[PDB]
Amino acid sequence: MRYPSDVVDQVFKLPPDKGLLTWDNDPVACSHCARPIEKGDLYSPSSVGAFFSDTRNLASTSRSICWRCLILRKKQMLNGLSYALITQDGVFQISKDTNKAWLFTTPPPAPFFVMHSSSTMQHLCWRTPVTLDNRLIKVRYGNNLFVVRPEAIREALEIADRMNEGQKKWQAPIFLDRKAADSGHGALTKAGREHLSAADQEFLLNITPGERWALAYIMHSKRPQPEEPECITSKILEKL
Amino acid sequence: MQIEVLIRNITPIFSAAPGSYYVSLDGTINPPQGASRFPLTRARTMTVVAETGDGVAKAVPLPIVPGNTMRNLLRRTMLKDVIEPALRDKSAQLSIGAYATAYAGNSSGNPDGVPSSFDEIVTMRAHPFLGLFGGGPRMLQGRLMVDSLYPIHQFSQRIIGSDYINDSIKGGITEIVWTRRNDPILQLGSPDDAAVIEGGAQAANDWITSLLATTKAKKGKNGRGLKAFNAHEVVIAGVKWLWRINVDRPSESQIGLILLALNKLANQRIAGGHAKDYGRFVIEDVILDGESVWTPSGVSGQATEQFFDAIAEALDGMTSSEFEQFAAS
Amino acid sequence: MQIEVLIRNITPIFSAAPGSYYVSLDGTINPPQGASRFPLTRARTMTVVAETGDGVAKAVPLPIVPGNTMRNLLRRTMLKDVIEPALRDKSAQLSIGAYATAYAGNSSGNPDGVPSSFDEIVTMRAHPFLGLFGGGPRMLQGRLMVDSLYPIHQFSQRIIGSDYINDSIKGGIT
Amino acid sequence: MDFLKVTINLGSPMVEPGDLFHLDALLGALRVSEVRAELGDGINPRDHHYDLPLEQYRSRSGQWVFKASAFHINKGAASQNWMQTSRINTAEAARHRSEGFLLLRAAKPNPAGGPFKNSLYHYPLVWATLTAYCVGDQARIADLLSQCRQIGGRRGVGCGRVAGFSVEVVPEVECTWALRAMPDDSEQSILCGEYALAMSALQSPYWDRSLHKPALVPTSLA
DNA sequence: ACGCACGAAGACCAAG
Ligand SMILES: [Zn+2]
Repeated sequence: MRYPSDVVDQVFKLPPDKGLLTWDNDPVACSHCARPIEKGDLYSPSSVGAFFSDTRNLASTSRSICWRCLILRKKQMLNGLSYALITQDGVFQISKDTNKAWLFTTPPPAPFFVMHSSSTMQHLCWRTPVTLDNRLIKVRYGNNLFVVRPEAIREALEIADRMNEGQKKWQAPIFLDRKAADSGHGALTKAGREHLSAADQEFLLNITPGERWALAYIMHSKRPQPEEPECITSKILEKL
Repeated sequence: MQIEVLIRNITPIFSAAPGSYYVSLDGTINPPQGASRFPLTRARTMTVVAETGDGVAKAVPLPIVPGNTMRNLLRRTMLKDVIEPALRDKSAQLSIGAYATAYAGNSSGNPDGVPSSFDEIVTMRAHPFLGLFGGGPRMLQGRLMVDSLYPIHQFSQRIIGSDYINDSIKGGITEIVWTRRNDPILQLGSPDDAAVIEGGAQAANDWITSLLATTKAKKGKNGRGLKAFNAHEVVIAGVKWLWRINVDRPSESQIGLILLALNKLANQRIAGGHAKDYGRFVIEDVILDGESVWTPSGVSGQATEQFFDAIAEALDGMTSSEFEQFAAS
Repeated sequence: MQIEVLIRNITPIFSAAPGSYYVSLDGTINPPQGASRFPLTRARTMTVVAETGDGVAKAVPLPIVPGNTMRNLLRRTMLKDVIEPALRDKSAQLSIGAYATAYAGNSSGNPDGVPSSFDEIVTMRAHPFLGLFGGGPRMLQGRLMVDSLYPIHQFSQRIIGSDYINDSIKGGIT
Repeated sequence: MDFLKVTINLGSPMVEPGDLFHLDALLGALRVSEVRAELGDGINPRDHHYDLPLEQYRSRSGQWVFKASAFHINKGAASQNWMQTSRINTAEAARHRSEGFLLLRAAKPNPAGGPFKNSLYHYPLVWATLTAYCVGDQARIADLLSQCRQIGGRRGVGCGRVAGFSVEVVPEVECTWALRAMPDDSEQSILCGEYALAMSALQSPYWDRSLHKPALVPTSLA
């Protein structure tokens, strides 16, 4: 899998819609997934409407949308892929905290896309870049493009465990917000400020925003136990 | 072309910081759970590193007005004072897309993404107003790069510089203003005061009874009454600020529009607190590439005469079709 | 439009500052614990930057009256003396919710969170009273920018300007 | 033709980059700024941003990358989550609709979506000293960086002002230029540390999603 | 005839 639109024909196996124009000009990328639209490929002109708030994330100004993206842009597809992890095998739901911990500590090997909506409904799937290697996971949370490294997540979890192994009252070394919205997101808490060594503080201050967002779900007083998410592509196909 | 605008605030400036913060009656921010807590809306602060008693510089919160707020303030000044009246003089009418692009840079007029030719880019990035603030479906890069409002303070000397050491303040420049809301029904004192109410005394009695029942239920344990006591942090009045505006390659029209907005800028407020008259200020100095162009009657002089003539000519020949083309509608 | 009103207080002005303060019989605020201390409700003060005779600018406390208090004073005057007499002259009865909204901005503590229609906004903001103060369940922007009550003092010269210097009072006014 | 260490000092906090911030990208932006200043805004930006004083590394498959490492971010303070919004004043919009300036038929605004949508977004601000290593001409790189005023994104709102910069010749043993997005078949010997395969551009602009390729990105830098 | 307008709806885990 190479493009976000590749999930349609590879895990949803949906044939293209009808009434679609056929490109008969010089190739140009899809305005959504940057996929080339060569001669003979089925496309459709852009008709996003006045409620499209993702003009900044458009891959190109070609005003053309491939059929895979047209399938992806359906309301049933948007709602189904709000908290979805699309691997080669199928589509899983990472909405639960345990699923997030499993994904960010024991990721699947194959290429996969990670989606997470920050609101009721958002355009995600055609914006998420593919994660080619599980060591450098690219996560699209709403409008933010996050890079999550599972090794850094594990190291931060170990740092917290060493910090709070003895004290009965568990305290978060770093202030984290699940929405990545608080003005104190990523700042060191007091307990971590005078209970962590210089190296651990330096490591905590030098984590990517995506790692802070992930730890905002995985790092708590009682760490969630990782579990495999349930397959969802059947539900999405049935509702489509 | 650097613009240095020195601003002194007549009234406190209140740029609300996001988040839920609490204060006690003594003024302690985020008190321990033992004492009563009242909500607090702190002023916006930027963590800057400052030499606190020489030694090793440490990070301190510096109260500022965000750069986006002042970018939008300049845009609103331009539109309200020199652009919208100019368009009304021609009886110009703006579509929803053009209006959104002009007032917020929104792309809802044509979100599909429109390709801009090089001739079109030259034509539109040279627009007196739309060139400065880019955006829209084209998402052209604007020529304007405004900075935040940094106060002339001991902690901002690494941002502002040492050019304004005479106007610097050493102490903290924030304060907590306490606000209270009263239930008007609890302040009725006679049937004359309750005459204007449709239910008369019965409506007030029912209101007070329901208030008492709700208060007792909440004390023992939905809906919220009118009584409230809260606080919010504002930057004290009189503090001097330095505002820096820059342009990459301005035409005379764009600089003239900037100077017109600066002349008309004091009529607006900074940040929030419109109800309490927060953000009032007076321009004390406008510096155009190292020379002072500010007079008591506003930006004037021979050194800025070409910009004013150019912007006047651009305004006279201003048409809504330019806005429609920029919005790609 | 800018309205500047000059006010002279016949009787002392007392605006309670929230928070516990203590004073001794002599008159020293927050006295040492050795002496006897008595509860004191201080007048509200606003920290302001004042250019004293030394030429440097320093933050000083200034006894003021809050802008919210003055706003409510204006609103209460308007209602009790202009609007309500007209409503009663034409036999117009407000509901309890409309009464509470006119006197406190909102009829409860929970804003609706739903936008208002454009024509409704234009109608309310052109209203003689609701246009000035606004509020309501759909929190509307009023036209009235009302400020605090700053005494004409040496400490308020940087705020209110220097066109009232003849009325300035040098020493403490508290 | 000469190993260099480019150091940037900030006068204002910059926007912490989500992904790698490449030295060649900044140099290309500054070169395009120069070409705009001489010619105008009608230039094709893609015709001039490769004219940089840096030598190129070419892999077996012909994939080439500029010899300029991604900037190192060392934080002098913890990152600050900066909040910004976007809104159209509904009072002014309603007044303009009434007076005929705005041609809108919709009765109410929709803050959840549409032309009058309120939006809430955040980005992080960091105080940092930018250091990167490159192979190229010291004089021309320093001349290009002389015209640079701001570092990072959100430059329109004044984020990342440059207090100063320095270019220094350093021994190769200190660090390498390979801390960047390398081609897929880049030689292992020249890579510094662990490189994770990912999708990224190898040339500026790195934000163009049609130019993205499977590339080796250093894990200790993203 | 065609573009705009207006409401129902559907993803939903969930802490310090
Ligand atoms: Zn596509």
